[PDB]
Amino acid sequence: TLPDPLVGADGTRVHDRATWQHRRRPELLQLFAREVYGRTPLGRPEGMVFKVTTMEHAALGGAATRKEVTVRFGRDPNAPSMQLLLYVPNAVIARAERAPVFLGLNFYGNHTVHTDPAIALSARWIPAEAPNGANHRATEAARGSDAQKWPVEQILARGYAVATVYCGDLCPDRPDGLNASVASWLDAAAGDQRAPDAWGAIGVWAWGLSRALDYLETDPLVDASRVAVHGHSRLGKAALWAGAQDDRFALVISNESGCGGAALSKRIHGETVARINTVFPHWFARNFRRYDDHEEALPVDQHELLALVAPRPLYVASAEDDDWADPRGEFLAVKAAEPVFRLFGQTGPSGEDVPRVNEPSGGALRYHIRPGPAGMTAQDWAFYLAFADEWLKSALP
Ligand SMILES: [Mg+2]
Ligand SMILES: [Mg+2]
Repeated sequence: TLPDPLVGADGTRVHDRATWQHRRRPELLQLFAREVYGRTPLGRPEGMVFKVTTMEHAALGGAATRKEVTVRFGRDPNAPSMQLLLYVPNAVIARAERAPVFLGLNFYGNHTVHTDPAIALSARWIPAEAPNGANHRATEAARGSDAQKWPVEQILARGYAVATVYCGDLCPDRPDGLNASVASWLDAAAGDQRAPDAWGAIGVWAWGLSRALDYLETDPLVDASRVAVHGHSRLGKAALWAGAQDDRFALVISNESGCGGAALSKRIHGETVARINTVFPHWFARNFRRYDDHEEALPVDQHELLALVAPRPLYVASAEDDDWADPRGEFLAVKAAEPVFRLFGQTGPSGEDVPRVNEPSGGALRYHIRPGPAGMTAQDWAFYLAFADEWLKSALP
């Protein structure tokens, strides 16, 4: 049984956009922070420094300008940093125009999103499952290893820049990774035990996405008011939490984000709260473990995280065979979030059951399910590019 997003914590009905934006949204953001992801301890830190390390105006055979940027989270050269890779379509900037952007984290390093041999190899810890890794270190053989999730050339040909950062720059995806992370520097309390409401990897990954947006605001080649933040699976959990917390993001795409992302936790289908916390104890707050095999006690569910994107366009998508993510749970979260989008005059999927494969449904709140297993395919990206065409042609007032 789901909590109503349009009934406030004190029982009062939310009938208007101002009550939603200025009372209900903060209420919900604090519940997710305390009980699920942990508290984001600060937004933009003082002293952000942006250093363009490489700049090639004829990348991808002339189709793109490629930028690599060190985004340091403080002015001292000893503060932590992340490495941002950016491809911008030369066709747009040759017209004296700023390109809209797709921004998303990657799983195995910037050098894996494209075979482009001029990308810096990540100098960070790489997980064991990464293709062609030599003892947790990037290798030349890993180049383009994950390019099937990154149709860079097609995205650029449709008029969008592509920005990415390796999630492991922010928090290595391993159970001890928070100790080697922004979190270890940022909320570096004198103590050692992680506090019960301290953020984990998803919170730290999300914060990195907002810091990448800070960089895009300074880059004259891109329009930072037209940024679609996207992610696949665990990095899609991060894209949703980033897009919910930071309403600068123009559009939000959740590709098969599953448990603790778009899927309802109270459905108890596929991956559950207990299973995700037991396998990935660093992803959520320790407080989220209160709900292991007790999802009935959750004071929110993930439809309210989706509602936190409203009125900005939100795309939630599933893969038919990806039962672990609970595709029907992701769809029903979209349906339970729709009344908030409707409050703002937007439309969600028509229907009470999962649509047929490869038949997207909904207006600014959109869903599709595609055939096959978990992944981020050319078919997913085709639907996202049409979505962005419709809801990200926003360079006019
Ligand atoms: Mg800009
Ligand atoms: Mg589930």
